[PDB]
Amino acid sequence: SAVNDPLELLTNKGTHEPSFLSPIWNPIACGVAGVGAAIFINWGFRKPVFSGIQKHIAFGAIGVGAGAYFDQKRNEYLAKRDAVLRHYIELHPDDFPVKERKTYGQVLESWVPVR
Amino acid sequence: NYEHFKPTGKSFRTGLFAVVLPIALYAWALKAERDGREEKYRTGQVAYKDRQFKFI
Amino acid sequence: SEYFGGQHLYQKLSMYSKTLFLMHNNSLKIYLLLFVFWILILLILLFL
Amino acid sequence: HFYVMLGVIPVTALVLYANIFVGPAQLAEIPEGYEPKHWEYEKHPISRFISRYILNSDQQNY
Amino acid sequence: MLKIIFFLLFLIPFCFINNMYWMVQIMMFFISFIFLLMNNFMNYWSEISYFLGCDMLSYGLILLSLWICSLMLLASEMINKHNNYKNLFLLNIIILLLLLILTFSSMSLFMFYLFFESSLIPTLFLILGWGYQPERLQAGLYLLFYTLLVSLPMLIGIFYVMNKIGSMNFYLMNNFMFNYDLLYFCLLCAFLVKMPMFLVHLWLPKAHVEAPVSGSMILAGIMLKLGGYGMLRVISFLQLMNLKYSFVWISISLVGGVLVSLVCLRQTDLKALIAYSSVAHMGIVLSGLLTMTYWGLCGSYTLMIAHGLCSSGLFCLANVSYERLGSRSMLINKGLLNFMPSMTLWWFLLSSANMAAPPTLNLLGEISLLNSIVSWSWISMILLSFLSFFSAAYTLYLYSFSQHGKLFSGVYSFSSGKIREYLLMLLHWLPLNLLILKSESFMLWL
Amino acid sequence: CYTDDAVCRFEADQQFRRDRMVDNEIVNILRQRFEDCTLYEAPDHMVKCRPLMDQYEKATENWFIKYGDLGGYANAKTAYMKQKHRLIWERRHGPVGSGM
Amino acid sequence: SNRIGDVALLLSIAWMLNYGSWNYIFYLEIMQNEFEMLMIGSLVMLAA
Amino acid sequence: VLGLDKRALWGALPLLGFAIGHFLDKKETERMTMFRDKSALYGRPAGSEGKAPSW
Amino acid sequence: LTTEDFANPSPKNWQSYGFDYKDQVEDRKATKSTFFVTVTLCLVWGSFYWAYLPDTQFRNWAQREGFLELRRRELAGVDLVSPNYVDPASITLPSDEDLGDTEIII
Amino acid sequence: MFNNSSKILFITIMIIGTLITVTSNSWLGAWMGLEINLLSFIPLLSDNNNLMSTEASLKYFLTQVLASTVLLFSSILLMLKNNMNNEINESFTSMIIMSALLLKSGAAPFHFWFPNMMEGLTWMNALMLMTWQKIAPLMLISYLNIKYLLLISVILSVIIGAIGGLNQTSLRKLMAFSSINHLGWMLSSLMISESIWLIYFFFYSFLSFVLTFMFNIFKLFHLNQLFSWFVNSKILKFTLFMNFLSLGGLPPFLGFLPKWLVIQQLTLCNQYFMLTLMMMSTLITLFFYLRICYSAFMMNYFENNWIMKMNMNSINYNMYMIMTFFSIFGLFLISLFYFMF
Ligand SMILES: CCCCCCCCCCCCCC
Ligand SMILES: CCCCCCCCCCCCCC
Ligand SMILES: CCCCCCCCCCCC
Ligand SMILES: CCCCCCCC
Repeated sequence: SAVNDPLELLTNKGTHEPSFLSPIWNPIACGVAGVGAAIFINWGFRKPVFSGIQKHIAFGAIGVGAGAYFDQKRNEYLAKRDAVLRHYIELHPDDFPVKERKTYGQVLESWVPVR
Repeated sequence: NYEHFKPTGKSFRTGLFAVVLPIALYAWALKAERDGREEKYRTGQVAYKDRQFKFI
Repeated sequence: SEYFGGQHLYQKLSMYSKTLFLMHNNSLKIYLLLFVFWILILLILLFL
Repeated sequence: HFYVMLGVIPVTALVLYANIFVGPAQLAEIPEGYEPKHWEYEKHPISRFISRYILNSDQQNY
Repeated sequence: MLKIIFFLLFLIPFCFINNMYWMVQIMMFFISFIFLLMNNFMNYWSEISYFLGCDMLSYGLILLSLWICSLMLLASEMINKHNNYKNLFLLNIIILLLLLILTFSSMSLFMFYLFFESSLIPTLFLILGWGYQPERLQAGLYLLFYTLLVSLPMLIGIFYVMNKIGSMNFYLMNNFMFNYDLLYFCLLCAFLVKMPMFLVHLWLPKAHVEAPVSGSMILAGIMLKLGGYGMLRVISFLQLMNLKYSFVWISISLVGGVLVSLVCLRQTDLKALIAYSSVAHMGIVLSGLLTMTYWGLCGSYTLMIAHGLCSSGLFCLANVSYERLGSRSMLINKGLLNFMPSMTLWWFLLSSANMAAPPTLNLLGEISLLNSIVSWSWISMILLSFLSFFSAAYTLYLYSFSQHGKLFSGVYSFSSGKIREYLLMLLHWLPLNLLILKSESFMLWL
Repeated sequence: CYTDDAVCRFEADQQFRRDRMVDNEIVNILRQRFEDCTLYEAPDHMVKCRPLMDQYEKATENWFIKYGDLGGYANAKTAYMKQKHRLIWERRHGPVGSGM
Repeated sequence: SNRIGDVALLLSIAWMLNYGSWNYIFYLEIMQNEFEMLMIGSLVMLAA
Repeated sequence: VLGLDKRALWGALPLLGFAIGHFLDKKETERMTMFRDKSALYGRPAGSEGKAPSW
Repeated sequence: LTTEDFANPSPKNWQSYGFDYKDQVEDRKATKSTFFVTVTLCLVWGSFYWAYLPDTQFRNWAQREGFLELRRRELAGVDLVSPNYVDPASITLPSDEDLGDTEIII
Repeated sequence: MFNNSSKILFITIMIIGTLITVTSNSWLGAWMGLEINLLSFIPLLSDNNNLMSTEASLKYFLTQVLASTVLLFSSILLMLKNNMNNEINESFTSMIIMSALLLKSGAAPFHFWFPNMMEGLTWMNALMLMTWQKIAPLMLISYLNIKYLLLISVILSVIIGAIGGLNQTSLRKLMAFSSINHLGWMLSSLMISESIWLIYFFFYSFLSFVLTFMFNIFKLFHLNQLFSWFVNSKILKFTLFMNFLSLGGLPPFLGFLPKWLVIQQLTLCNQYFMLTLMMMSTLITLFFYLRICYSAFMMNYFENNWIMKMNMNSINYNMYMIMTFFSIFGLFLISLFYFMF
């Protein structure tokens, strides 16, 4: 690519594979947060930590469901954000033009020497 | 000990000629020597083969 | 260094908090009069 | 002294077994049709074992 | 560094199981063993997994922090016998070890800042909870506020660099360079206070004398190295402003370390003299950092690692004699050779390590940090010779007056040395004399 | 390499570091050649080791011309800017050390 | 009185790196007329 | 002579965390498979892709 | 106490090591395991692992390449250390009118 | 709320009046919503068995009635000159509208009623005063594009709310001065991003809503009542007192996140000097937070001997410990959030 086109910069070609934790990190972290919250409730009421597992199971299920739902809402929010940015770039092509890529063989920066 | 310390000209003179004044003359000497050596180095008065501290 | 640092900063902030506590020791009419003065200042400049 | 010797004696046995029974490697030219692997650039068999099995290659980190 | 972090994250629930203090120490030394077997790192960033990776600099700093925290559990046995909240203390040590590993494994500078400010909280908890004097409240407040007052505008600097560059990654930030004075002052003053310059040291002896040994060792061995590692990351893209403004910091950090060395000759507290000893040698480190020579950076990193080891080892000795004599001073602790003769060997082997000890890594760090200061200017020769002469004048007075002479003749009967204390002193000294055989892992981070 | 490209600045910086290392043991091997000349010609090292000292001094001069004054953080960009500024100075003001 | 010699040796080591190796015996007769090597010798003389 | 008594069976959980971190490191090595052989320093030219990958 | 007690000391009276002051069984496990995981593992087996570590930082390879580059450069007329980073024909050399007043640093 | 269903009715008309205020497309509808909110909040905060609660209600009444009449006056002047609901160019009547809104919000130098009245309250009405009653004047400040008056209010609020909270040892006036200091961070975010203000307000109300529950349940109206407060385990009191380090902005707690998003959005919008002025302000706020934190961080206290068991509500202490977990380990939810993109 000899030019840095913003349309080519913003368009998701599909070469970025998502990570292993990318679909699963938010539900397991929210489930761990719910289990720890129920543990913290049982600790403050001077119960055993794993006494009431109904609260543990309910808090974990609430955490996993909320994590999956808000991860989906996050994904559509980011998709709409990049769609807004792409549509604003195609709406005003004069303010975001195609710039020629300029190598270091045409650039004279000032090097900083220590002595 | 700090609660018995008051701003007095003897204490100000001790703090001036004990700490601040050697720092001032030492910084001035470092700046003057490095400015003279930097002017000599950037003007072009020394060569690459007759230069001190080549790290080699 | 403790005179330009933490202990004298604590003494200065304690003195400023003692002074600002005396600002809150009056009745409400003083502060409402201050607000009325500030509104009167902004209304005089509307003429100007 | 007990735990230093309890460390050193299996270390001495492993070093003697590597230096005597499996031996070091010999330097040779690279063949034209052969691309050497990332553990074949090192002389000692313990270094070859460590680079092949335990440590990652320089190419992977690069 | 996901395996180490998840190892400590599942080492967290051992605090809630009773009678498992030494088991946590055993598994943390196993973490140090595995991290010894993870060495394959070079210059750039290796073992990259979920914004975590290290170079040789960060490898040595994580290895030093892991060694100090495991020794810290070994050092703190008074928590175990008195049952003085050992579960909370173990959880504080493991969480602070996670925060120090995470601020050293950071590929971007903002994780370094975030976990660097997160690491101030368990240290403050150690100060406020496990000291012995009424001036604990004066100690942790000085530490917290002297760190925070200069570390809060550096966040504005970080977001100024991010907007200008767009990323916080340490290699992408190496390409750019900036000619702003206030950006330089924000990105430098937090590290200039966090590792003590002479004008801003104040918080260090207050935090060190009050702190428990498990709390003084994490201030001496590490967490001054955060303020050196921060400059090792930051000075790469601020070279021109550093050449504009180095001479004031070099002059201050070379006059201090002579004045600081003359301070220790006129002090009687054992823990305060090592507290000012941390200022003088990292005055050499701070002087060698702001000269951007290759030997300066390499010898600076070497003296950071080795000075952390010997200062934590010297603060180990100041609590062995404190718990036997009730209170530490020069006057009470005069001449402990006739009381503990076998402790005196480690006393000299670690007090000599504070100065130039011949086969240790302290000398190799010091012999190459003097090279950069001498090559920087010849004016600095006068105030370096006085600095090292007064350095070994004070640090030989420590061993000299504490380990020689007539006894106090007013002390009561105390316990002798134990297997734990000699093993604790051994693992501070023999790493100083054994890592010199592979000093290139502690010299070359570039 | 382009200005915004970072995948190729890594390769150029790594080969610059490796060439710096290669030239470092070039100078180190030449210094050991001079020292072995000094030990082997024990009473006559003022005659035999003068050309070896000449090659060592030329190698140190060329090493400082390529790598000198860059500092601890020497990228491939910094040495190229140094070489461009040095060639500009020898184009305009003559060789370094003559004056101007 | 020995630490003055130790720091004089440190400053001699700090000056000796202009030509690379601190093994002086291969450079003393070569550089007996060099100012940096006389300053190395002066620091070594002070240490001794 | 080791000193691990019957309370050392609790230590299987940090080794499980070691296995979890090693599996996540392997998954991140699998995630970074772009430029596996396309680098200019270790990459062979075209027509020789039939061999096994290096890592 | 008598001289028969001191001449035949009791097993039940034990001088405590530094780890646990409650049980004798807990000291004789903690000393052994702490000496195993520090002295044997970290300082002997770890030092053996470091002694046979590969060239993670390229130093032996750099020495070999130094001998090889001194072998080739002494054969030809190319000098032993190149003074220039690249060839000067690839240097663009912008003119003095293009530079104008620009800081040139040597 | 407590002891009556008519207080639930007053809360309902409170929510109705505030949501009438903030949704109004005219200043007159916003003004009548403020009248409804004032009508709702006079009877809560009034109790005839308390001699100072009626004086606090009188102080609130006089301050809000003076501020609502100035707000209607300058609204009528804005309609008189620039006949639409807003103004094209900023003038002095917009400054009078902003000043009358700042008297309702409690920002400096019109802050003086706020901690002088909070001594007369309970803790739940304090929480309703410094969270929900700051919805309606702060959301109406967003319609005015004035930089100097808002900047003066921000600087004065962060200077005074930090300095002023050092002297009081009573927790209600100290927390009121803390709410003045957190008001300046809200007003500093009000002229860069309304969403970032909403996030700082939501997390500030979350930390206020969890710190009220520790004081409402155990009735902690003084600083030494914290030192005499009995817990059955000192590690529990150590964990419960970490919310003050959260409200001080210390990472890795939850309250570092809204301050951090304000600092990030301020630096993107090229404000640096008042951000640095707010760095020195929040150190003093963290300093008078630490005097509360003296009561749990030393792990052992010379405590009163007669009290032996601590007592709490069921549902209130159950809801308290859900949010105390999220006020400590709330930075693990940084991946879940999607507002900040
Ligand atoms: C205590 C364990 C909580 C997590 C259980 C496993 C949850 C897995 C993620 C949620 C489902 C994702 C489907 C795509
Ligand atoms: C065929 C040659 C086999 C050689 C095996 C050498 C094994 C060395 C293992 C070194 C690491 C040990 C870690 C505990
Ligand atoms: C006291 C008994 C300890 C061992 C059994 C309980 C813990 C099992 C942990 C299993 C982890 C995989
Ligand atoms: C198969 C891997 C499971 C990992 C679970 C924990 C992730 C943080």
